[PDB]
Amino acid sequence: SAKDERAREILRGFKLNWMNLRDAETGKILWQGTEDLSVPGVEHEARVPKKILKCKAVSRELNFSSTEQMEKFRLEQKVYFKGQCLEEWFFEFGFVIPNSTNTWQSLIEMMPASVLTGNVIIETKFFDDDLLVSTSRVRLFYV
Ligand SMILES: O=S(=O)(c1ccc(S(=O)(=O)N(Cc2ccc(Cl)cc2)C2CCCC2)cc1)N(Cc1ccccc1)CC1CCNCC1
Repeated sequence: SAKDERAREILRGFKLNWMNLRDAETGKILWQGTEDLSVPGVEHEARVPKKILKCKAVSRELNFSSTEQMEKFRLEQKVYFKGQCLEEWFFEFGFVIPNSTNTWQSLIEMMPASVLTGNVIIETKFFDDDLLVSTSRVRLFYV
């Protein structure tokens, strides 16, 4: 199918270059990285500071490249605790220019760290509109 082939083309041309999280209130950097966590088929890992769990809101910046044009680039992210979905987040970037590099700022808005750590999976789905480009997993440790 044409839609399957396009999804792979977009996947093929897609790269996450760097990313970070800040406390929304203070603007202070909780975490940053250049590990491409979008990469499917691999269980990624990330160590975040436990104080992030007390933030009312977190500001995330992503920087990505795409060789392919996308009309409605967006993400669905699901927070699993021991295999149980606890929340779902939706973010929309919109139109992506072919061969562009883009910064995307999104705002994200309770068990203790010690219970959560190692038991939280973030499952991220990359879409162009209804077309599923990629599915990726990150296990979180809180330190
Ligand atoms: O601090 S969090 O653990 C968290 C922050 C940021 C992310 S993320 O989506 O921005 N990101 C996952 C991710 C981002 C982009 C991509 Cl492409 C792939 C994966 C990770 C976080 C650590 C490294 C990057 C996921 C989870 N936490 C998620 C959560 C919700 C309910 C119960 C437990 C945990 C964020 C909330 C923020 C508001 N205050 C309460 C916690």
